[PDB]
Parts: sequence; structure tokens; C-alpha cells
Amino acid sequence: MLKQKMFEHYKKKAILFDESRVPRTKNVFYQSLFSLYKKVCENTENEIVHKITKRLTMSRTERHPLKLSNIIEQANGKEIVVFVGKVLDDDKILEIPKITIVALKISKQAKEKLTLNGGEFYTLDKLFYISKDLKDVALVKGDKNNRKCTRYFGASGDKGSETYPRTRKGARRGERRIKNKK
Amino acid sequence: MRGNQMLPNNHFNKGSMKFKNWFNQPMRALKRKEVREQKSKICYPNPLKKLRPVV
Amino acid sequence: MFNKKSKSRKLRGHVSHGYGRVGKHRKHPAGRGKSGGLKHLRSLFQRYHPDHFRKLGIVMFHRNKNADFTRTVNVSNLWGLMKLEEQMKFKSSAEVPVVDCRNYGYLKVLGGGDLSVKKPIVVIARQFTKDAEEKINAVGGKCVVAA
Amino acid sequence: SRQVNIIEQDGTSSRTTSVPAVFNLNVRQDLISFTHKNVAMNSRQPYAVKPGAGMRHSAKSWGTGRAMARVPRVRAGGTRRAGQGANANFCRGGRMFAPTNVNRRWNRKTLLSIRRYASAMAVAATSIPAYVEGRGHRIEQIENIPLVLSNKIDTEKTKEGIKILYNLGLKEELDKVEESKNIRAGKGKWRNRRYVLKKGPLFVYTSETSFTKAIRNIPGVDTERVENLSILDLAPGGQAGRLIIWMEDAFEKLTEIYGEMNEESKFKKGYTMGMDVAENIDVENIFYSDEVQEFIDIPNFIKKDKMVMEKNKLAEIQQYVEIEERI
Amino acid sequence: DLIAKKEQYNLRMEELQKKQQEQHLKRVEENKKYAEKRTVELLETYKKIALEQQL
Amino acid sequence: MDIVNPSLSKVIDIINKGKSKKQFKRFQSWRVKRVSESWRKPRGIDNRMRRKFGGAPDMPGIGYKKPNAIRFLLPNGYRKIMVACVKDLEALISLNSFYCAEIRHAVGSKKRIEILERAEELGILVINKEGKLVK
RNA sequence: AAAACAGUGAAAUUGUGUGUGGACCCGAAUGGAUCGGGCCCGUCUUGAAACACGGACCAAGGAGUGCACAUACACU
Repeated sequence: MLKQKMFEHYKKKAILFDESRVPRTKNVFYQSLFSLYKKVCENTENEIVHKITKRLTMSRTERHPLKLSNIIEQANGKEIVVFVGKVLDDDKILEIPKITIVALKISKQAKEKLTLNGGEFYTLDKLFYISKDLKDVALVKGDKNNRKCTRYFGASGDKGSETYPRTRKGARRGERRIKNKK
Repeated sequence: MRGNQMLPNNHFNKGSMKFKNWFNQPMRALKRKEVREQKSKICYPNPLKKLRPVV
Repeated sequence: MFNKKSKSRKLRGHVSHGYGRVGKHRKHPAGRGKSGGLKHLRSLFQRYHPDHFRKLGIVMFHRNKNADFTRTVNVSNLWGLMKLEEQMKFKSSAEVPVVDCRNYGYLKVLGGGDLSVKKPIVVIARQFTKDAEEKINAVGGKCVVAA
Repeated sequence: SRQVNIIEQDGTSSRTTSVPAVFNLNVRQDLISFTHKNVAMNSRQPYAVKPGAGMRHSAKSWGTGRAMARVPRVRAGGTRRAGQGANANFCRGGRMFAPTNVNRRWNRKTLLSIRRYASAMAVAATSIPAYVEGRGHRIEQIENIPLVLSNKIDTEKTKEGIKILYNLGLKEELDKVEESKNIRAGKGKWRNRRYVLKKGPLFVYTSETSFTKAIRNIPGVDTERVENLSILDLAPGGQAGRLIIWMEDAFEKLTEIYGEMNEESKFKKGYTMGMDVAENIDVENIFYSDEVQEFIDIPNFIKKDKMVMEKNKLAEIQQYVEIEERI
Repeated sequence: DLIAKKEQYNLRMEELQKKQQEQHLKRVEENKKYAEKRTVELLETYKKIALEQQL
Repeated sequence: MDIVNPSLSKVIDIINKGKSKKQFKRFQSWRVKRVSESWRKPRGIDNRMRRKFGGAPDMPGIGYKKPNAIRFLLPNGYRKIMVACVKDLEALISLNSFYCAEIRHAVGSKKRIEILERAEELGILVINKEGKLVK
């Protein structure tokens, strides 16, 4: 009995907002938006709201961007999608399904494409009007591991290591990967 | 030398090496303007530059 | 942040400036530059730079960059070279677009992905992969080789 | 949006004009400060010490065994200078630590896109009364902001020029500048920076007119063209909201220069006027909206008291009684 | 408009605070009466349990 | 001057008699004249004060900090604000329950007269009231 | 080599007068004898009060800086 009660408590506390974190930006429009979400969190247990509030506090690198096609790929049949970050255009795609994106920012070329295909962009202040009970929303996230600088982490002189050496490079010059597997 | 870096290669060994600064950049620009202007008076109706082919 | 105080300003009053009392801060305890690499620094090289001590490959005593410089595009990006207003005309229109990759500084076409719109297109370039040719011919398009 | 009234020499108003689109843009005091800091460093002149100062003399160490510290010393005879301590930074007349040098980086870069955006939102702030008052310009007597002087001002003399400015209500502002002159505190008063004055109105013109040389001798009046308007003039000291007298031609030109919202300027290629992450600073007030109040849950106000363990206080919370049973 | 709606919240919450407070005291008063009776029971059942052992 | 804040009048003496008179003199400032009295933390390898042997003096630290309510309070029961203009007193008009004014040293006689006249009518306590203007 | 104003005029150090003590610091006091605790700092060192070294006294000066090239983080 007790062991379950304990674990179910830990799982909850792992979701909820910390309330001793604050965004480092001196932008007063960004700090306004955080204040709203903070006052909502202390009056609710709903996991989507808590997740959103934690993400506004993370760094620029933690808020990695997504391309339009990848949002649709991760939307998994939902109508509204939410994203704490910036939405960029995909040059490989022209036609898209009708969709509503609530997000932090969008690029000029992406917004046009979204509009031509039918669909809307709303800023995160408006979420509560777009949705009544937060049942029809999906929440989506990028991954900072996909940066090109992650190819150099680790040691290239370990056995079976996939990492690349930091090297001078030319037509003949350059250190190779030699301890990997193929 | 410690840790992981691209191996150095910085060429500052030679003690006889000269440095060139560019503090004169705005002033020399103003002189080139004033020379063109006076040259343009000496041949007033005519353009300062000649016609050239396309290659 | 756009500005921050330095560490040196906090170390005023503390004896060793953060280099230790026993180890100290001497002039060059390990040697100058990247020297020592087959000897006392062998562990750094074998961990991070294993392909350093070697000679490799074919030699040409003079090379010309302009004669070998090239840039590559995939089939899935062909429609993307056009402006968005232009794309939206040719999508509905009865006419066939004629795209020349030379005009955007591309010389070779690769077979990555599927074409954005499944209607005919004429593509001009210097070289095509076998996959690219098959994909363009599949939609009733045409590949034209040119200098 | 609004109309604005033009003002003729005599103080009459009759013709009216629409207001440019730039004035609807929100203000970022972070970006104005950042841009000010960088640009202010581009007007510096280099300084350095002489390239081998402190190193002139013939000096050598005496080595150990003489009961003296092993600093280099001056080779001489016949003078009190013999045997004194020469080259080091801890010596009188020696060389300084890390001599200052001309190769330092004097200037600083800032992206063109930030420079354009900062100037746009500086212009915007010149028409919010809260900001203009906040800088310390006094505007109690001025009828409305912004001010737009007509063309067909035929003024040529300073005498008639001041009469015009007085009729626009600027008397108290101008007086505030004249009374301000004082000698600076510190060594700057020796290095050609002797007198300090408070900032006053900036006049912005675009077309060449006689009014420019009529007003310029009045203390605290400043002049610039609209096409090359600088952030040092628009946000002095990195605080925004300078008071501006527009000329009628110049005010109409703001539409060509900054364009219209979600369009591209023809005069500034590659630049467009953008959107913030939230529309206003007041968004915290959305909590009280109907849509939010349906979503949340009813609070509990009843809260537990802090633990007490003192003998007497505890005895009133838990009265103990003995038992005789031995079970 | 929202500045007016801010007042309706403050009023609504004061009513709720007074309400919950009144409901709390009644629970506290109820609990005190149950506790009196129960202590009399248990002090007697100890006495019974002891006699069972003597027997 | 013999004046007291009315809100603390029956308490001020308890407060005053409760304040510490401890001083934290620098170690060995009693031994050589070249070391001033101003506190610096000892950082020697052998030092008896850093190592906290019995019989060495005490070191500063957070434990000695006063309660938040009592802190900064002058012995008359007010907090102080500096003034140099007539237009400065205008700020105190809401705060005169807990704050009092102290005219800056460099303000001269002719100007001080104008400050004191305004202080009387607004009802603000000035603690340097006598000042230079006794003559 | 030194040496600016016929300004202001600190500390080391000296004389005279008036007070308090017998090297001095911390804690606690008397009308008054005093009571309790404390070895000289800085530094290398397993380990310093050391029969380890530097230090007669005061003022002023006196030691992680600039540029180039890759880099991880925070901010635009």
C-alpha cells in the first residue's frame, strides 16, 4: 500500500513547476508572458500548463527550432499544436493539411505558406481562447543534440567510437575516422 | 597543452614582423573625393572616365 | 548576458591566484607548442588525434580551385528554387516550367526525396545521378545536359 | 488612427494630416541601450605610452653575495643615480606592466538589422508623453504631441525665430537649458571638456530652409536631417524619448523610410517592421478573463498552524491522564 | 474592461474565504464531541481486557 | 535633542539597551602601526584566529546580523533620508510616520533657512536642525 | 641625476603639560587589591612558538594584460 502511495507522489512532484526559476532575458514583453503562466500554475495541476511554464525558463539553445513538416509529422492527428520556440519554412514541401499553430515566433516565409494552405498562427497568450479544456492539443519539442557541433563530442581514439576529430581540412589535408565500424 | 582542441598553428614566432593599422581610413577617403572633384573641373563638360568593352 | 565582471577581480587578496600552493604557476612546465607528442604527450594524441603521425594519398604539385568547384541540389528541392509567388502559378497553370540550375550556381543533381508537385518539369544541368533521371522521367519530365 | 494639426508662423492651425505607421510600434529599452553602448565607441581616438619608455639606461644585476636584492641597477659614477634600481615595474623611473599599445580594438560591430530596429523604436518613443516627461523635458504648456511646423516659414533672423518657438509653448524648456551652464567636476576640465549643458529640442528638416540658421544660436537647440537620423541624437545617454520639432515635409517622409506594418520598406532594402512575442505589458490581466476562470480550481484558504513543543502549550493540546492497568 | 473584472474576482474570493472558515469551525466542534465519548469507551475496554487475563 | 517616534515611545529604551557594542578589529593591528583597524579575513596556513583556537578573538559572520525590523533604526526611533533641496522634502510627505530628514553637510546657511521653514509647515523632523546656524 | 606654487601641511620621530599603567590582545568587573583564556606573523612542509628562512620604523609606488586562431556556455 505505502510503497505505491510514495511513488505516485514522486511522479507528481517531478512534473510540477519549481517556482524558484526565472528567465534571464531583460525583455519586458517576454517577462509579462511568464507572469501569466506562473499565476495559472499555482491554481492548477494540469500537466500541459506545467510543462509550458518550465520551458519558458530554459535557454536559447534548449529552445531549439523546428521546421513546418516536422510539426505535422509529430502532430499525430491533433488539430491544435503548441511549441515554445520558432517555426521555420521547409523548402521541400508545398501542400500541407489545415492546422492551427500556437507558438512563440514564426518566420515570414513560413507564415505565408501556412496561410495559403489555410491555417492560423497565434501567440501563446491566446491559448485559453483557442481551447476550452486542453484535450485537443499536442505539445511538441525539438532536440539540441541535432546541432552539428555534437559530431565532435567524445574521444575518437576509443574503440567503436563514432566521433569525428577536430582537424585542418583541404583537398589533401585532413584527419580521418579510423576506429569506428563499417 | 591539455584537453581537446584543433591543434594550434599560430604564426607569431618572427620578431621582425610588422603591424599595419587603419586609423587613417576616413581621412584618405576624404582626400580621394577632393581630388576627383578638382580633376572634374579641369575638363568640365567631359566625363572623368573613358568607355570600356564587355568581356 | 551582454556584459559580466571577470574572475580576476574576485581573486584580489587570495595568495596564489588559483594555481595552487604546491603546484604553483611556472613558465612552461610541459614544453612549448604541440611538441612532445610521441613522448610524454602520447596519451593526448592517441585519445583525441590518432591519425596525426602519418603520410597519405596522391600528390599534385599545383591545383586550381576554380576548375573543380561545384555545388549540388536534390530533386526534392527543385521547385523551391522558384519564388513562392511563381510556385503558386505553375501549380494550377497548364504550362510546364523550365528550370536551369546554372542560374543559381548549381551544377549537379542528386536523387534525394520526391518531387514537390507531380506534374511535368524540364531540368537543365551538367550532370544527373541515375536515381534523379528515373524520378524526373517518372512524372513525364525531361533532363537536358548542358555546359 | 489620428490626424495631427500643422502650425503656421502666427500660431494658427487649419490644415491637418494623417500619422505615419512607425508610431504604432512597441518599445524595447534593452535593445536601445545595447545599440547606444556599441555605437558610442566608434568615435574614439587611440592612446598609448611611448614604445620603449623606462628602458633607456645601461643596467645590470649585481648578483648575490653583496647583501642586496637582485634587481637590475644603473651603471654610473659621479652622481647619486649610481646603484639605483633600473628597469622593473616596481622601480622609480622603470617600465610599466604591460605597456599600453595602439593595437587594441577601439571600435565595435552591431548588426545592421538591429541598428535599423533600434532607430525605428526610438522614433516611436518621441510621441509617448510618459517617456518624454521621463527624460526630463518639461511639456506642461505644450498643447499636443507631436509638433509639426509648416513650410512657408519665411524667417531669416534669430529675433523673429525665438518668437515662433515661444508661441509653441517651449519657453520653460529653453530657460531650463540656459540656466544650466556649469564647470565640470574633475580633471576633464583641463582636457577641453570644460562646460556642461542639459539637452533640449531637436529640429528635423529634410528640405533646405532659412529657418535652420535662424534657430541654431539658441542654447540647447540641435538639428539633423531625417534621412540620416542617429541614435546618439534620438536616445542621449541610452534613455529614450527626446522632444522633436518636425518639419511638414520630414513628417510625411517617415512613410517612405520605415514603410507600413508587415510590408517591406523601399528606402531600406531587406527591412520590415515586426511583431513582439506578446502585444502588451498588461497580459498578466488575462487571468481575470471568463475563459480562464472556468479552467482553474477553487482555492483552499484554511492552513495548518506551526508545531509547538513547550511543556505548557503542549499540555493544552494533549491532556495526559494516568492509567492503573498493567496489560 | 479587465480592470473592472479584477474587482469581481476580489469580491468573489472574500465571500469564499468567509464561507470556508465557517465550515471549518463546525468540523472542529463536531470532532470534540466524538472524542469525548470515545475516550470514555476505550478507558473501560482496557479495564475489561485486564480482567480477562486475571481469569 | 530629546525626541522620539510616537509609535515606539514605550519600547525604544529596550531596543537601545539591546544593541551590541562589539568591534571586529583586524588581527595584529595592535602590534604594528602600518596595519589599520579595518577588518580583513586572515588567510595564513598557521594562523590562530582562522583556526579558531580558544583565546583568539571572534570573526564576523551572519549570526550577528540584527532582526529585520530593528535594523537601520536611529536611537530616536526613525530611519533617515538625505536632503539638499526644498523639492526633496516633498518626497517625505507620505512617509513622515517612520522617516526623518538629514540636510547634507555642503548646503550653506542662506539655503538652510529656506529648508527649515518648509519643514515646519509640512511637519517633518530634521535631525541636524541646529547645525551651523546656531550663531 | 635632483629641483613646480614664497597654498594646504598627514605618518614615523622629539620636547612640555595633564591623566592612566609596568610588553600587549580577548571575555567580565571593583571605592580598592584583579580573576579566567591566549607562545610571532608570513612561507615551503607528513609536521613550525621553534636552536628553519624573510621582517628596525612610517609614507608613497608595486604583480593574470593586449592582439590573432579554433572552442563550450549565457544573451540578441
